Amino acid sequence: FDLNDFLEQKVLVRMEAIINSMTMKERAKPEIIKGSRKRRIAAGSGMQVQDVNRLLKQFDDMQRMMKKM
RNA sequence: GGGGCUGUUUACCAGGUCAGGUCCGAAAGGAAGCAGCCAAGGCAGCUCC
Repeated sequence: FDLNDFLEQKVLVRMEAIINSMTMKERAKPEIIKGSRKRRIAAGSGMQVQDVNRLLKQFDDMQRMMKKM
């Protein structure tokens, strides 16, 4: 379960935008997304870093709930 | 080394375009710009000077 999937699933538009600012690698293997990338991603989807963090936080919880069935 | 070809590779770090998103504006409209793609660079093979 990667960011490509979590994407399938008005505030959800802002979520898309954030994922649409990543690279194929960043989605497939999110854990490689540290400071520098976050910055690029935020500024890229007209967002702020915390919004990216929030998202990533969400995907995590979301993935977590997956690694439990 | 330079030209051409082909394969591969490259988040952001003054190329271009820029979906999505953002910014400014009452609006009409402007602005910056990630991914992508194009280009460009890297690692190589062929080839020409």
